[PDB]
Amino acid sequence: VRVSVLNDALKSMYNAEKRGKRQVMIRPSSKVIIKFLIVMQKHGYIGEFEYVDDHRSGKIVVELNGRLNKCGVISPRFDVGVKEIEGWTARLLPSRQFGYIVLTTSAGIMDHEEARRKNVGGKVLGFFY
Amino acid sequence: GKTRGMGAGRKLKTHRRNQRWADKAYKKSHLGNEWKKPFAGSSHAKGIVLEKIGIEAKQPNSAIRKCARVQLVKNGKKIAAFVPNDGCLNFIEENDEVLIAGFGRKGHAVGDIPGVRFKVVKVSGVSLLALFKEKKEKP
Amino acid sequence: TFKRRNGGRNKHGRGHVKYIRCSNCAKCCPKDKAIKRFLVRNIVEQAAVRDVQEACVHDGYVLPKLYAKVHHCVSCAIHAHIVRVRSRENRRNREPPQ
Amino acid sequence: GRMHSRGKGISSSALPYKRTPPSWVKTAVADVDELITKAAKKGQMPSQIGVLLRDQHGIPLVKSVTGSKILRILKAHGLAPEIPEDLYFLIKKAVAIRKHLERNRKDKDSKFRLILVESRIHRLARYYKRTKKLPPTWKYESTTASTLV
RNA sequence: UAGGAUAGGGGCCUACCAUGGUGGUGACGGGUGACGGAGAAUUAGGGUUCGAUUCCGGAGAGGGAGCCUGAGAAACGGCUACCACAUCCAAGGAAGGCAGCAGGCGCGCAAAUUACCCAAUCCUGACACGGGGAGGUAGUGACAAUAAAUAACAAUACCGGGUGUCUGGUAAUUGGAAUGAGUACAAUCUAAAUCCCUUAACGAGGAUCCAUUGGAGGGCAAGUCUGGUGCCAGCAGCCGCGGUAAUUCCAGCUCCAAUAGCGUAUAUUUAAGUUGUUGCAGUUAAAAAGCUCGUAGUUGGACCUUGGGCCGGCAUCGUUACUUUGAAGAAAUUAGAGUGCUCAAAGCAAGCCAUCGCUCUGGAUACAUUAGCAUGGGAUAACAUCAUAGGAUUCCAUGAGUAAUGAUUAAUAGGGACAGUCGGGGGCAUUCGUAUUUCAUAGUCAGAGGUGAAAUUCUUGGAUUUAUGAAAGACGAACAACUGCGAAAGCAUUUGCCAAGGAUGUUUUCAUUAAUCAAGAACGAAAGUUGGGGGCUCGAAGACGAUCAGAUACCGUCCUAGUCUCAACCAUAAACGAUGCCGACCAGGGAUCGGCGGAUGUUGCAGGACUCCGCCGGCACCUUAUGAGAAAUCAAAGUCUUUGGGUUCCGGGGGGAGUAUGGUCGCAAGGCUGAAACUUAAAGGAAUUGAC
Ligand SMILES: [K+]
Ligand SMILES: [K+]
Ligand SMILES: [K+]
Ligand SMILES: [Mg+2]
Ligand SMILES: [Mg+2]
Ligand SMILES: [Mg+2]
Ligand SMILES: [Mg+2]
Ligand SMILES: [Mg+2]
Ligand SMILES: [Mg+2]
Ligand SMILES: [Mg+2]
Ligand SMILES: [Mg+2]
Ligand SMILES: [Mg+2]
Ligand SMILES: [Mg+2]
Ligand SMILES: [Mg+2]
Ligand SMILES: [Mg+2]
Ligand SMILES: [Mg+2]
Ligand SMILES: [Mg+2]
Ligand SMILES: [Mg+2]
Ligand SMILES: [Mg+2]
Ligand SMILES: [Mg+2]
Ligand SMILES: [Mg+2]
Ligand SMILES: [Mg+2]
Ligand SMILES: [Mg+2]
Ligand SMILES: [Mg+2]
Ligand SMILES: [Mg+2]
Ligand SMILES: [Mg+2]
Ligand SMILES: [Mg+2]
Ligand SMILES: [Mg+2]
Ligand SMILES: [Mg+2]
Ligand SMILES: [Mg+2]
Ligand SMILES: [Mg+2]
Ligand SMILES: [Mg+2]
Repeated sequence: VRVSVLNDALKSMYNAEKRGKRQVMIRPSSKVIIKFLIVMQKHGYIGEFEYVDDHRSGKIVVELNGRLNKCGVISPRFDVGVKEIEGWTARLLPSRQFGYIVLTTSAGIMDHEEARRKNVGGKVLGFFY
Repeated sequence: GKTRGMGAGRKLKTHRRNQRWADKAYKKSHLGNEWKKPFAGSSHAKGIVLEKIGIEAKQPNSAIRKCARVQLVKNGKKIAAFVPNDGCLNFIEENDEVLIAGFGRKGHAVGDIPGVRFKVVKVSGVSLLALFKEKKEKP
Repeated sequence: TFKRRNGGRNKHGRGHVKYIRCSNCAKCCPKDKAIKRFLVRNIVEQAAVRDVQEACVHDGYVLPKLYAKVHHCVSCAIHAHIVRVRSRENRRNREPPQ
Repeated sequence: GRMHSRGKGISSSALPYKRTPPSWVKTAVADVDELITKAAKKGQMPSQIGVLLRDQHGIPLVKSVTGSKILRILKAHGLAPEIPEDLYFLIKKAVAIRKHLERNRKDKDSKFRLILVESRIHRLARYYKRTKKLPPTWKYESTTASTLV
């Protein structure tokens, strides 16, 4: 059964990205999916995306710009403090120069650099680079 | 495939605990049978030369390996120990005092010698190497 | 090493299929696996039809046909040249000859 | 897919986006309420009351015209059945299967279907107990089940 | 519950009463070559292994038990008894406890002096003062570890590189200088001695003041040198070497690696992504349970603050996980700041004007899982709380108000209902068919049968063959398909009945009810077992004929159990797609089955048959990677070092072996669970070239 809609969204988006598609459809939508997409768009890895209200769960149509190499969730959502971020950076990321890890801290959903800025920890949602 | 739940620590721990037994080395060490070997978990041992024997080397080799049937003094078991360094069978006599060691493969036959896992290191309190190189004489 | 995708038979979506018996050796072979042919021939051949034509009482008698569906096991079919051994690339060719 | 099969069929209904009832519906809430209550008096049930409303009386969806579901309406009026409809029909089917299987002891395919339907009955009963829709002392007794239906 | 006892709580014990307490979240029981911890080794990270030993806690004084004194002991360098040892003895008795220091025996692969002293650190006593095998000092000590000699320079002779000069290298050649290993006055060290540090005098040329341990085929740096041996002796961790020319054995020379260190054996860390949480595998290499149901466990759709800018009191409260900050946190060890012990491993010292002293000299700081305590955060998660209002808010001692009155939507999640269908899905009864065998009637006469060829067998009493008819049992051809149904096994003549099911259609209903599943259950080809019936054909066992060197086989004929059925057992198959189930995404194409929507123009007849388009569901098929893979190949076996959707089972080189034994189910045959000793360097998968 659909146990993690975030994984389905990220996997469909990555599969469409590898095939050179310019748009991708994500169903069902959710607030955490929207926040993850907002972070990715703010850092400049995707472009426009619009939520469509189907009165049941909503869909998302996302516009790709070819800049996204990989994006994927981490399951189960392990708990990381501020001192463990570096370790996870050495595991999920290509290099220390770029890449991003998404954390769902109690201050919201953000990237790992912002979490270090605010000195807060939380669980790991996924990653993208 | 694997159980990836965050609440599934017990399942993973128990599964690994069960599956460690298929390991050859782990099962060898944790079954406790290593104490029933002649050395009983000792690096060396001491013994009495019961007799001097020769064993034909396994095919395709062709030679006679000068071994020695000895009896350990710590438990009374009878084992065959190799005698290297040609001419060193002469130094060994009957009912003599020898120090035996493993052959090198940790309880496995070494070389073409059929079923020999020990080698003679000392005889009558003198090393075979010293007698072989004429550094020492048998007392 | 799997020589054939279908395993040498024609079974999909079912578990059991009743067998038949080879017409030469009477060996039980699954119905779909057996080499089945339908042979239709004159009762009397060309050397005989001429001599039976005038011997027939009336000219309106059409010569009767005979129809037989025969089944062969793989061994009998190969030994009788019903089906030969084909090359690796020609094995997949399911097109009937002519 | 199906809980007790290998099917993957997806046939179902598709409610319209417009939640408001259509303009041509000129039936007041009182008429719909009286019709539902009369049907419940006539031994009907919510699933087979909704279809009667949809077909004969031109009511596309009860939740639109009256603003509430059929079961909620019946419970507010106090005419709701003591047993939920789905459990009632599952129990009826199991009773029929047992009645047939009593005389056919070699029909070892209806025994398997009986096991399946009893498993579904028990799962539904457990769910209805968890939400206090059934008495906590409720229990599915096969011998006396037929008396219930 | 009430007492007793204890310093005190308490079934700690007594009387009475009740039937409770723990357990697949592993109780109970067993093993430990198990004292626990701080810690040790190796460590990219995670980890694996160890932890008798000097710091903390516990326990013991040969093995158990009992006790006195005392503030403190169930004390043993205290007593009493028993058991086991063992000591004198005048044979009546007496005295014992090194797992304290040293030493001895024994055990072993395995561990030093029966030395000196209270000088230091501290402890104890009436005590400044005695004492201390605690502790320190010397002796042995290649456990481990730090620094570091065994020669440097010039000339001459020889040989190289930038006719010539310079540079650079070798000579048991020639010179001089330098020095400590050693020896020793002496002082210093020290409780007293000794070692070190310092230093008179002596002390190096083959500077004999003499470097060793392993190797020289590959892995792996170094010889196809010489002599010996001749599948012998031997070497060889693995591959391998030696059979008269040995680069591998025995030696010489030469060379290589490490160097005052090296070799060997065991244990285990890495290597090992060959234990895989990070991070392995399961079509064919070992490894998906025959199939489905199913509790515990694990895992579970979406939805509810955003705009908002700025920037001492006083309550009474959903609970947690997570995350931040704080506190408390033994030292030693580890990381780490300072510091020139001559350096270093170390130590916690010291440094400076050249003092009748100073720097208040320093003697930092982290980490320290988990559990516990406290502060802030509320994103992500778990629990119950959610519509009979039994709801919230008012008035009425020192009943009327009251409000926005209170219910998220209905998942291309699931269940149930309904409608027309669909299927070789199931049970019961019933109907039909040719063939086979048997029998009955009738006809003719010489062979029939079977074989590569024959015989065993039948036959003038008529075999084989022909026609008619009856009976019996089994079996359902052709139609029949890269077609259908079923959880799988499996299911194929007609008709009636009975219950069930998928898919499709739906503006019907409920509202998370779900996925997978230890334990526990249904069903499970064929063969097999217990009885009853039936018993045509075929046919394990058996017999005979034939072939053959032989034939307990393949080929012929006759046949028993069986093959069919009813009531019970078994629980296995190449039970196969050698591919567990659920979910999402990612190429194209045509055909086909079921349902539905539309168009279409023909039927000796709206609808049915046919044609065209589309949607959902299913069995498959074809082409191609831009994918994967050891490849065969796979549109899933793809979306994997750019590794993580959920969940069950299961593999760890080949044998021994699915064997032994225990447990358990079965009437039995057997099924489920299931080792070890020992042996072995390969076994195996896919593809390639030859040979056959
Ligand atoms: K075939
Ligand atoms: K007490
Ligand atoms: K006292
Ligand atoms: Mg083959
Ligand atoms: Mg099917
Ligand atoms: Mg089958
Ligand atoms: Mg009391
Ligand atoms: Mg009592
Ligand atoms: Mg112990
Ligand atoms: Mg300890
Ligand atoms: Mg000690
Ligand atoms: Mg202690
Ligand atoms: Mg004690
Ligand atoms: Mg003792
Ligand atoms: Mg005592
Ligand atoms: Mg003592
Ligand atoms: Mg004591
Ligand atoms: Mg030692
Ligand atoms: Mg040599
Ligand atoms: Mg080399
Ligand atoms: Mg030679
Ligand atoms: Mg592996
Ligand atoms: Mg195989
Ligand atoms: Mg296999
Ligand atoms: Mg299977
Ligand atoms: Mg959720
Ligand atoms: Mg038929
Ligand atoms: Mg069909
Ligand atoms: Mg089970
Ligand atoms: Mg099996
Ligand atoms: Mg169709
Ligand atoms: Mg194995």
